[PDB]
Amino acid sequence: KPWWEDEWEVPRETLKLVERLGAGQFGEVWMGYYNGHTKVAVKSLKQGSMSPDAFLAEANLMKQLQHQRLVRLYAVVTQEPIYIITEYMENGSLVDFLKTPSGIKLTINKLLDMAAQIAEGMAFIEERNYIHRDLRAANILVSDTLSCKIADFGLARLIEDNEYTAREGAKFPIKWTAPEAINYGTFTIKSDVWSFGILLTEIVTHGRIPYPGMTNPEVIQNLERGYRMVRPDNCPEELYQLMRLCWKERPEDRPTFDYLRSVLEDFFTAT
Ligand SMILES: CCc1cc(N2CCC[C@@H]2CO)n2nc(Nc3cc(OC)cc(OC)c3)c(C(N)=O)c2n1
Repeated sequence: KPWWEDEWEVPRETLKLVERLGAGQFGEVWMGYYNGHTKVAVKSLKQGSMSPDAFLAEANLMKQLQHQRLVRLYAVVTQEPIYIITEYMENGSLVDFLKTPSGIKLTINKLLDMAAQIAEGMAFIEERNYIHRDLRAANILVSDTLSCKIADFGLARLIEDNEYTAREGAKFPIKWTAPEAINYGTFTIKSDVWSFGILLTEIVTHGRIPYPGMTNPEVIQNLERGYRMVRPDNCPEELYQLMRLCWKERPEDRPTFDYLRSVLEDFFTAT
């Protein structure tokens, strides 16, 4: 649909950017207000830093992935500077929130709760034949009621034929990315499952960096030996054994997100 017909199109005049939350190579991230009252998040593109089409590709994908557990597209402004406007999450990044005073006092119960909400979200993505590719605590957002939602769909893809394959020079965070995506550039929902495993260690260690004290090459070397991440401090053995299912050698042996959700819910109501 052209912008004069796209229901997600708004006049720039509806938006007032109030506080800049982030600034990077490709633009900024602002807290704003839509029509005076509705708090939103505004992602702006820095002209020339990258292609508008590439920039807008994220919003188009979000128009297809709507669910309570995924950050919602609020609107676009398709003339320079391009704006993407999304649901505003009051507590920000999960990796950050876990490190605040409020985050620090969270019981293992509530942590398992949040882990179940993330999985519930990825389960929806799972059924829709999508993948995320960038699943990690940095890309989970928390609300003012302490709920969690998947975010940043820049790399998310639709899987018609059951596999998406990237290019040669394409590089990804080694600690969070499954071996098959690192080695062959092949991604599936099972690749996400592996990331979800890493993400679980982020949750239980209040946002600590995975594979404590190991360089990327040490991590690859260890994984190939059959080793997995060492038991994090204060990690329920049940959770650790769940992480391990996520880290199974063969993608098809790794559990579904629906299984992961239901298991995390038993864990949560049990404590
Ligand atoms: C659309 C993608 C994106 C990126 C992003 N970013 C980008 C940089 C920092 C934050 C995630 O690390 N934040 N930060 C947010 N909230 C936020 C950020 C804070 O950081 C100053 C502090 C907060 O609590 C006072 C809340 C939100 C959001 N959608 O509400 C957000 N969204």
